[PDB]
Parts: sequence; C-alpha cells; structure tokens
Amino acid sequence: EIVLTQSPGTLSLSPGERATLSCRASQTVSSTSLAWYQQKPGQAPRLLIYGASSRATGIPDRFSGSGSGTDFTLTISRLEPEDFAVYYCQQHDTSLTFGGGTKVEIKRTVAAPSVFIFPPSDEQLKSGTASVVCLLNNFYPREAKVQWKVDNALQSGNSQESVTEQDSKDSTYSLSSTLTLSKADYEKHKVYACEVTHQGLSSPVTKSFNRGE
Amino acid sequence: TNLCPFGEVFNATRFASVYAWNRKRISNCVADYSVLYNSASFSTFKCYGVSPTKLNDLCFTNVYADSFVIRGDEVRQIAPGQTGKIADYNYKLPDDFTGCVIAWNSNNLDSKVGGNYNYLYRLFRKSNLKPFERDISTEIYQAGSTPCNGVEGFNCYFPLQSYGFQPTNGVGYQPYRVVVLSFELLHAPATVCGP
Amino acid sequence: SVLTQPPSVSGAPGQRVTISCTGSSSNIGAGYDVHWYQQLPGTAPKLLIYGNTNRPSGVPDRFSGSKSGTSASLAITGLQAEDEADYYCQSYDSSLSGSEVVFGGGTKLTVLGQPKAAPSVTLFPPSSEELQANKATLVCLISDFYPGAVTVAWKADSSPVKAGVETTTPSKQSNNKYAASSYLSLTPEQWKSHRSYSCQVTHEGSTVEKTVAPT
Amino acid sequence: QVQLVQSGAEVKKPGASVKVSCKASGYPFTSYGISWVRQAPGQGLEWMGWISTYNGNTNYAQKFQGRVTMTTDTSTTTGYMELRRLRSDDTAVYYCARDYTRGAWFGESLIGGFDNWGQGTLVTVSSASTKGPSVFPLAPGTAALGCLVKDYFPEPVTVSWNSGALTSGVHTFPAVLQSSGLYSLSSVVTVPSSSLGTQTYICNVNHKPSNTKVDKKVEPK
Amino acid sequence: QVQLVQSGAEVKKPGASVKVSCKASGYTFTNYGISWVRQAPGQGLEWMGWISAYKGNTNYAQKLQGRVTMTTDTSTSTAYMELRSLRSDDTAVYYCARPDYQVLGYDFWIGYYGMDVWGQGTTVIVSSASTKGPSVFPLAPSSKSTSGGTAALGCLVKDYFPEPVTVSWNSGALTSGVHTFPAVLQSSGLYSLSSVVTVPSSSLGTQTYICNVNHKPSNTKVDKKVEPKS
Ligand SMILES: *[C@@H]1O[C@H](CO)[C@@H](O[C@@H]2O[C@H](CO)[C@@H](O)[C@H](O)[C@H]2NC(C)=O)[C@H](O)[C@H]1NC(C)=O
Ligand SMILES: [Cl-]
Ligand SMILES: [Cl-]
Ligand SMILES: [Cl-]
Repeated sequence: EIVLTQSPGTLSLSPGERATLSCRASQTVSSTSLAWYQQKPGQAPRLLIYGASSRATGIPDRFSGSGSGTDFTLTISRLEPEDFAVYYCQQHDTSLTFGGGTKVEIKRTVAAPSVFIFPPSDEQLKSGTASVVCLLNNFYPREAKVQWKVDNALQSGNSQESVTEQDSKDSTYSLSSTLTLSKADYEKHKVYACEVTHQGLSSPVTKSFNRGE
Repeated sequence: TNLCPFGEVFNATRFASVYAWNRKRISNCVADYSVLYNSASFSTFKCYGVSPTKLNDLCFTNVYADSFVIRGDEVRQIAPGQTGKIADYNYKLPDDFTGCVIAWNSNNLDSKVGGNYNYLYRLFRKSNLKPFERDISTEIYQAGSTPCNGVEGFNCYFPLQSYGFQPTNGVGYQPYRVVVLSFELLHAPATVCGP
Repeated sequence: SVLTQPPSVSGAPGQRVTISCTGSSSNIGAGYDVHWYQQLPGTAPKLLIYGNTNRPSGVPDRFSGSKSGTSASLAITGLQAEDEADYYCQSYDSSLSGSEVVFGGGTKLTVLGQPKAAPSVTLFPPSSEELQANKATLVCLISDFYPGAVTVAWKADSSPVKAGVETTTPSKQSNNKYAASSYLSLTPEQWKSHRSYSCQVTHEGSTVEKTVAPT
Repeated sequence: QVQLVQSGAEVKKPGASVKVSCKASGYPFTSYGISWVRQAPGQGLEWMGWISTYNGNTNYAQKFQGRVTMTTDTSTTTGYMELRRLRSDDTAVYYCARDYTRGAWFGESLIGGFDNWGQGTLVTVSSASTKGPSVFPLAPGTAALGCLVKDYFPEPVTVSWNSGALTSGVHTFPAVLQSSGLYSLSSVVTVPSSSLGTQTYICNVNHKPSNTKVDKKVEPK
Repeated sequence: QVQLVQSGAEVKKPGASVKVSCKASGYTFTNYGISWVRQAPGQGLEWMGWISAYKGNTNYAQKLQGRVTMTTDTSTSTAYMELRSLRSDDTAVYYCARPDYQVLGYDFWIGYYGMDVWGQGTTVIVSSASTKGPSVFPLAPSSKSTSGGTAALGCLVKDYFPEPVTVSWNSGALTSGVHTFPAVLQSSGLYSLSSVVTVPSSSLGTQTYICNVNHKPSNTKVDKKVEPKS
C-alpha cells in the first residue's frame, strides 16, 4: 500500500508566521490524487487542497499546496489564530490512505509544570481500590514524562494519563496521571512518589507523601 | 436531479492513450454545455454541424465523449478531413461529423522531471482508420519483405511509440487532453437535453 | 530566415520563372503547408498562394504553387510588369524549442523592361573635417545598374570587413535604372593604419571594385 | 448551501450492528459518490469505503470487507453505513463526506477529495452497562485540589466548581478507559495556599446517561 | 470593408517600450486570431507571435524571449502588441494580420493558415534622438585613372532624423551631373545620405562648389564649400 508520512508531528509557531507541512509517499503519487485536510478541535475535517495545488471552494489564499512524485508540501503563508489545528494529507492514486497528521500549535516561552500528588481518599479505600493522582499544571512544551515510584520501586503497566488541549489564555498544557492499586497492595508501601521530567526543569522533580501521615 | 456526468469526463485523473481512445456514453440526463464553453480551462472548443452557444437549447438521443492525450500541434488533426499520424492511424472523425472537439494544455498533469512517457500513439499501420475505428493491436509491423514472425528486427517494428512529455517542451510538443463530444440524432426519443 | 529562397530572379515579359523555397524535417518535411505572399514596394504582403497550391479569388492562374519533401516552388507563367515584387514563402516549424510561423528571406522578381546595365561605382575616403571630429566614413556610391539587385563587400587591405557596414536597398532612378550606397564606419586609427580599403559591388555575376588609401 | 446531516450517537454491545445515516442536501445527489471515514478518540483518519449514488457500486477498505454495507436512498438523498459484528475498537466518530475521488457514473479516479463532511456520529462499542460515577476528593504559595470521577459508563460527564462560579485555575481532564471498561476522569483547581480551610470548594458532577448528579465538598484534613 | 487599421509611427529610445494597436472592422473579430509580423528596413518578414481573440491565448517567437505581450480588447475589436527593452534591431515596420481560419467556437492553433487580411503597418524606429539636424562634411573632388578629365565631388549629410533632407548645389545654379542618393537608416536610428556632382577636372581651380543642405524638421540649413585638397 502507499503509506503517507507527515513531518513534523508538531509545528510550534506564532500568529503571522509561515507554516511548512510535509507529506512524503512510500511510492510515486500522481499529483492529481494528493489532497490536504484541516481539522479544528471538536469539528469534522475540511478539504483545503485537492490535485496537490488546487484550493477548494471558499479556502483562503494563505493556504497553498505544492510538490510532486513522493514529496508534497502545504504552506500557510501567514498563520491566523483559526489555523492552529491538525492537518492531514490523503492520496487516492492506489486505494485511499491518509497521513498520520501534523498539529500546528501556538509557540510560547518554556514553562515548568507545577506538580501536585494526591493520596487516595479514605472513602475510596473502603471500596477496596486506591487511586493515586499526580497533577502537572500549566507547562510548555507538551512533552512531559511522569514516573511513579512506590518505596523507590519504579512502576509500569498500572498508570494511565491524559493531557488538556492547549489553554486558550496562556497556551500551556496540563497533565493528570492515575496510579491504580488494590487497597491490599496500597497498604503494603509507605512512600508514593510522582517524578516529573520536563524541559522547564534543570533535573527531574519528585512530589511524594507517606501513606497515613 | 439527474445531471450529465461531464464533470467525470473532464476531471478524470488519467486520460487514455490516443491509440486506445476511451469512449463514454451519456444518456437520459440534463447537460449544461455553457459551463463547459465559458470555462477558462479550454484553449480549443471547435464544433462541426452545431453552434456551441446553441447547445443548451438542443436535445440529442445520445452524446459520446471520446477522450485521450496528444501533443499540442496534433489538436488540428482532431477535425473532419485531416491527415497525419493521429488522423490516419489513431483517431479519425468522419466528413459528416456533428460534434465539438475540446482541448486543454495538460503539461501540469501529464509532464514530470525526466519526462513522462506513459502516453502511446500508433506510428505504423498498413491502411488508414475508418471514422471512429479503434486499433489496439500490437502486432509487429512489416516495413520490408523478410518475415518478422512476431519479432522486432530489420524492417520489423513494434507499432506503438511513447510521447516524451518533458515540462520544458515547446507548446506543440506539450500534452493536450482532448474530449470529442458526438451529438447523435437517432429516429428515437431524445434523452440528453440542455437546461 | 528559417526557409531559404534565392535573393533575386529575372525573366522577360511572357516568359516562365520559378522561385524555390527549401525548409527542413521540422517545417515543410513535417507535413506543414507552404503559403506565398507578394509584396509591392511600400505595401503590406498580399496572400498569393495558401495550402501549397490554392489561389485566393483575385490571383490569376499564371501563379501556381507546389510542395514536395522539404521544399516548395512558386511558378509564374507569362510574366507581366505588374508581377515585379518581393515574394515570400511561409510555413510552420514544430520542434521541442517551440511552434513558430517561419518565412523565407524573400526573392526580388525583376520583369526585364530594358537591357542589363553594369553599376557605376564612386568611393570617397573620409574628409579631413570628419577625421578632426574623431570619426571616419568611407562612402561607396552605386548608380545606373539594372536589374536593381547588388551585393556589396568591403575589404581592409585584402581582408573582408563586415563590422560598421550600412548598405541601402536599391531604388529606381528617374531613368528607371537603380542607385544604392554603402557606408563603412571606421576610427581614424583604423583608416590611417591600413594600406587601403575597397568597396566591391557584384551585379549579374560581374564585380566593380574601387579602392582608396590614406593620402 | 451543501449540508450532510448524520444520525445521533449510538452505544452498542460487542457482536451487534449499527446503521449510520447521512442526509445530503444543496447539490445534485446522484452526481457525487459518498465516502466514509472514522476517527477513534485521539487518533487519525481511517478510510472505510466509497459508494456511487448513481449505480450503488461500493469499494470498502480490505479491513472492513464482509463486515460493512453502504447503501443510498435516492428519494430522501440519504446514504447509510452499516457495520456488523462490532468490537470495542470500532469505537470512533463515523463521518460521511461528498466524494470527488471516484466517479458516481463511470467509477474512474477524479481530481478532487472529500468535501462537505457530516458533523460525525459517535459509536461506542462496549460490554459495560450504564453506571453513574463514584466521586472522591483530591485533598490538597499555590495549592491544588480536585475530585476523581471514577467507574462510570458511558461518556460524557460534566464537572463544575462552586456551581460554575469558580473557573479560574480549573482543569477538567479527558477521561481514560480502564481495563474494567469503565471511565475515570480528574478535575482540579489551583487556589491560594492560604484559602485552604477558609474557602468552600464543591465539585458538581453530572452524568446524564445514568441521571446521576453528585456535589462533593473537598476539605483538606 | 474587411480591414485592420494600425496605430501611427513611433520613435523610441533604447531600453524603452512600444504598444502598437490593430483595430478590426467589416468582420466578427472574435471568430479569428491576430498574428504579428515585422520587417526591418530592406529585410525579410519575421513572425513575432499570435493571439486567439476569444480566450486571449498567446504563442510568442522564442527570439522575443518574454519581451513581447499580445492582448485583445473584445469590446473595441482591437489587438495590441507591446515590445519592451527595445534595441536597434527592433527597428521595423510592424504588421498585424489575420490567419484565414474560423470555426464554430474557438481554437488557439491558428499558425497553420495563410494570412489574408493585413494592417497597413506601423513604423517603429529605435533612436536616442526623435529630431536631429545633419552634420555636413565635404567629399573632396576625386578623378578615377580611367576618366582623369572628369571629377566627382559631393557632401556627406550625416546623422539626421527624421526624413527628409534637401540638397541643392550653388543655390540651384548647378543641376547637371547632380545625384542625391536615398538615405541609409543606420542601426543608431539616424539617417545619412550623400549628394555627388560630376564636373570637368579643369573647372576645379576656378569654379566654387557649395552644397546647400536643408533639414526642415530641425529647421537646420548648412552651406558647405567643397574644395580640392592636396
Ligand atoms: C471540474 O472540477 C472543477 C473543480 O471542482 C469544477 O470547478 C468548479 O466549477 C464551478 C462551476 O463552474 C465553479 O462555481 C467553482 O468555482 C469551481 N470550483 C473550483 C474549486 O474551482 C468544474 O465544474 C468541474 N468540471 C465540470 C465540467 O463539471
Ligand atoms: Cl499546415
Ligand atoms: Cl485497503
Ligand atoms: Cl573626362
């Protein structure tokens, strides 16, 4: 099959700047058959460009498509706030495939996360499960690493996390991570630690509590 | 509700080789020819036995759309009474033709760096095509006396040749997409009318 | 010019003449038609032949065109004084370079109305007044020739010189013979440094040469 | 103008089928095919297939061949996508789109793409039954507090602080799907350290599918 | 009634541009194209390009590499030829002409067909001066070895514009043996001509010879004595 690879995964730019988005095909794609789509948050995709370089009905001039063979480009000449979104390329030369998408996000200054750890509530412990929560508040950029440590033993496979969409006011991200243990396993250990790696910090930051203190 | 699919013919990603020219039949639909005629896309819209500005007022039993790629200087051969490799060996219109020949420069689609060579024409044939004849045969052409017996050699030629569409070609050697509309009047109810 | 024609042809009234037009594989040899134009002095070209052999309504059957291989021919039978004109062949050249309308260089047709007359040639050196102004013009005056077709070559010593040469088209004198002039522009240094300069006039296979030297 | 309007959200058990409708208006229906694309939560676009509105010819992605049926009703200019033998990983927003990649009449490749996409139809496939959430406190210059909205199905829940009077410093996170098949969500607010034990903080949870409303006062200890 | 009428003569400096018009009447302008053909003085026809009148599609000679723009105004049935960065070898009569080809609809490919209707032409001369009086130099009497007893003498009338210049000899007293030659148009876009008179060699000691050059366009009159030199 024809695989479309988009780069970069994330473009970090300011309003008024030029965005260059890349779509590379694993084999030759007829320029007639390469399209670009925009998806704003909570909305259906929108056709921008068809036939590699033709802009769809109602699409502004600042969007232009170019390239041929296996190397295609979407250019946004002067980013408006409305242009911060995910962009997908699409080929129908052979069957139909989409690229993995490129996110265009608002660039701002590096901001370290404010880190908080929450023990499970007594109310939850009654029910026989322990949820330990770690909050990374208002950081930039999005790339962050949470490591859970229980009596300094590195945890794996027993946590889940999610990240907020870029804040409309301060352009930061926030992340929540839950470590889930049985009540039995939770009550075997003392030190619950959330270790955070982020480019806003000079070394990893650890927030912790002692069970029952 | 039931629009003739001229869009599908004019907006196809690939066109046929002229030697294997593609025919589509259009029937039982409303045709908007003004949108075609007034299109900025076309550099040729030449008609025979019908005025193109009258097409939206006319009914036909069928419309045939023949489509293919040739080079710019061969568009003149797509007309009644013409001679040359394309008229003689590839695509022939009759003297009594009722239709329109529509062509546009396709250099942006059918040419690429290091040249595009996907489009074929018949270079050799023993006799001229009849009107609307299609020859897709690939038999070795005997230009001499010694039997070819199915093999290229001295005076024994493969009959098809590829166009060389490099982007930097002169306009006469650039690819042109051609649609030939035949307006058919049978002793039968008309099915394809203008708005 | 992409097509080649003879610079001039002559015939007596009533006679037949032919004007050749040679092209190449990319124009006449590629199956493109040849058209012919007739140009009277001081007038736009007039279409004489179209599609190799066809005459417009006003053109008499005395004019016939032919095309074969990479060449074409205009035949004029029963020459009349009114046929005296420049004749241009025209075709179409299709190549990877481009698609262009192409012309022959033109043929001057003379219908012989008087005996052939050799040119009288006078060559003047630069004036001392012009040399003072730091300029030098050799003036070659050519008169009383018929037919009205000449070529002019200039020589520095015995060597040809094409640089700084300006030559007029022949034009009819009162006596219906022809006049022309050729000017060679030099620096005073060029003029003074050479042994001599010559003006050579070729007419009907004959040559008249005149030579001047720094005195 | 051109509008594709899709049917409302669906919640299905594994092994069941779902039929999504796509009502087209504002253009000649039989001149354009319909293309179908799905998007799993937080993932990319996946092509499902194509139908001609003219002759009912269909082309499906190999992954869905023998499981998917696309149809059109010409009189109501509506396209349908039926996906059968559903599994949890069929959970996605399903989009219809007006197609100009393959011709409705002649079935040949076209210079175009998918335009005038529908608003999408969310289909959730799960063994889980409808269950209201358990709300647990997340007990605290700057201090953080929150509530954990745990073990509910299906999405969504709404969270507010002090009945929506507190928005400053609030983050409600996307829910995660636990191996149990139930969702878990955190909502946090950052407040002045000194405001702890002097200011009342109540998180208001609504889960409409289970008709569950919980107000949890979050205290320090 | 079928005719093409072109705009008037132009004189332009090197590096400047010119825009020639060509107005059609007596026929449906948009049913044909226009081809442009130029002719340097005393030289052959040279095609520049064509425009198809309906869509305004153009094809230009490779030689005029992006210096030429052809347009039409449908509402005035007028074709335009703009030539930029003018140089000396652009000096020519510029013709518009109609390839004799019509069809129902339109067609770009009009180069194959004989041109039946021609405009009257437009003279374009590339010159640094649009009016200049002549510099007159004497051509000292010269006798050939063959005809020693006869001498040719004259005046070189150099670098004037436009035409015409008039030359008389001894204020009209001398007419026999006088030959004023047609002017050359130099690559500079200035004219030069010569006037010669043939006289007896025995007269050169006694008879005064003055050429009277009048250039009315510049209101310039020059009398030049032509003396024997040794
Ligand atoms: C071929 O496709 C093009 C591109 O979609 C069609 O062009 C549109 O044409 C309509 C009607 O003339 C215009 O109102 C729009 O502005 C055009 N859209 C764009 C994006 O250019 C064209 O109609 C199609 N050809 C045919 C014959 O149907
Ligand atoms: Cl021809
Ligand atoms: Cl597939
Ligand atoms: Cl004498």
